[PDB]
Amino acid sequence: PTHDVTTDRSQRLTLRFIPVDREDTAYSYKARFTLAVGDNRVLDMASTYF
Amino acid sequence: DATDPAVRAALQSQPSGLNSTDDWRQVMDRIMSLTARNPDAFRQQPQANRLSAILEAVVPARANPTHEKVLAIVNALAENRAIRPDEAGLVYDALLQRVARYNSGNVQTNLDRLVGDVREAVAQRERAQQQGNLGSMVALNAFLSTQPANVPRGQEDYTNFVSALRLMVTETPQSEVYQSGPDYFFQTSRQGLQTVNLSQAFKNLQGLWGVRSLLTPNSRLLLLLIAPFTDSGSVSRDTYLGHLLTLYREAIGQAHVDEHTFQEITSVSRALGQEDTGSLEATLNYLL
Amino acid sequence: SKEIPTPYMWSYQPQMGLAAGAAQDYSTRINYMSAGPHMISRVNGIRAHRNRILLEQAAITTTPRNNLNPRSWPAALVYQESPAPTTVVLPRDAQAEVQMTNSGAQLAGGGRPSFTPRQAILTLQTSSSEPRSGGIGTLQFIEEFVPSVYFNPFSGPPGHYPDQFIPNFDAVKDSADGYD
Amino acid sequence: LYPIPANATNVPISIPSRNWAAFRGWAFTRLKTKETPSLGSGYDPYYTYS
Amino acid sequence: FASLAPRHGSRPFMGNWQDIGTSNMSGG
Repeated sequence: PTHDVTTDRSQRLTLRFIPVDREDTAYSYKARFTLAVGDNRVLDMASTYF
Repeated sequence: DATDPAVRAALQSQPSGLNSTDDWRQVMDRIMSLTARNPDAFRQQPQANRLSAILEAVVPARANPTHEKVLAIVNALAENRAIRPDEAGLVYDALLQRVARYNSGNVQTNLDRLVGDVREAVAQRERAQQQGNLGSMVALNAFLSTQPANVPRGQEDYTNFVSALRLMVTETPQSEVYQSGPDYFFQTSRQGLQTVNLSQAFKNLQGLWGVRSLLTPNSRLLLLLIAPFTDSGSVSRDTYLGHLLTLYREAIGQAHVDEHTFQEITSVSRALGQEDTGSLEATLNYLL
Repeated sequence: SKEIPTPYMWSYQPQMGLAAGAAQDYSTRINYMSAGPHMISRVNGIRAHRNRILLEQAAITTTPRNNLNPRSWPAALVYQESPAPTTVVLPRDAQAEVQMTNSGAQLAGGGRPSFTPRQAILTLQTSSSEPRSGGIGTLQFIEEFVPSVYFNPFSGPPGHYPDQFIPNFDAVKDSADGYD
Repeated sequence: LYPIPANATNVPISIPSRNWAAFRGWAFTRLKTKETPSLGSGYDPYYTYS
Repeated sequence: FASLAPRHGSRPFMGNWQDIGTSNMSGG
């Protein structure tokens, strides 16, 4: 199918997310992210990883 | 004429002035000065403008209708939603290339038959939109083949209900029925709310036609939409479905006069001087 | 969920004067995941009694229109200021003061003159030259745009859905807007 | 709890869109991230304060 | 939704209707 399936606008495939705030214990660390999904985008969380 | 694919093709290909080929009679009335308004407007032109119009009149120039015949076809494909408006230049060069490879006396006659065929097909679709019946009658009668034609009790209420059911889809051109999987539905307008479920409503009303807290709210939504198309004698008075169809006709008529009462009370509450926040809440609590 | 849905409450935009887009009333929901059939049935009768009020409030108050949330409201359907005409009592007689001054009298300060019984009164139109159209205010967003109870949601063919619930959707483009 | 960075002055918050039915008002006080544990955690390893 | 489906020939290659949800658990 031509239209109504894949966009013709400037849209990325993979995004890179810098940690917003990282904190460390002696046995663990914590990484807070902003998982920003823009307009008209769906994100299956199976495609997300660290 | 604004939705005519050959009038629109004349506004995109033909000149906006009076040439001596498309408008030979209208320019010979001006060359020979037999025009009603300003007859002597042709004598007051220079020889470069005056002799070049006489030469194009006594021996006119031939022209190609092919770019005008194809553009009437493209502007009807773009109007009956057959192509996208972005594809209107893509399929125009695609059709001009085909009638250039295969150009003949047959094809130019066949394009002349097809620009009269798409004038009809644009008008036939726009008549079918304002009638709004052909897509709905074939899919409501397809629904009623599934439903049984003989209920045990209250057949007199059942055969007038399904006849009033044909009256909504006929006397509302925007309303439609369709199928989505097992069940059929009924939207009261294109891209609007109040979608009833016909296969769930008629498996709920079956067993309630002669009964004289138990209704699914889409069946009551169906009994609200069918109410202005149902007479007092179409269903019974004592029957619980017939008792509600009269009750929903009074609810529509009360909501039609509480609409006009709302426009009166809020009009005379602004001029008299009140809070505009509380004028709009005390009115509804008086009307609801 | 289909029989007794949650109403789509409209988001206003005070700048354009149109509705932004409707999302369901998720923030006024009532939690009966710890109730039984003696009380789940009583709350579902309140979810449905509310939806009967919103269909009754929309039949009273909402203007009947084809496109839900239009982009340019007509001037006949927008509440417009129609004040009383301004009555101006003009202070001075113009040609009776150019004859006192030409005669040598110096006028200073200020019927209102002792030398003129004439009094001119001017009545002017207070309202605008053209009636305003295009965007409704806050009070007409309250009257219209009663929260949409959308029974059996998204059951139709595509294109017959409420796309004007979506805050990205242009009606005259039939497409969702992007970042450019 | 909205996080304020160190030496930060302007704190913007933004509720996305919401029915504000039966809303009563606001009440606010700045806290400290050192003194406040996590919101709904059963234990806080990053909480060295008593 | 036939404009989203690939066209095997001139018919839309649709899936089945009842293949929408999952049902697998640890032995059930």
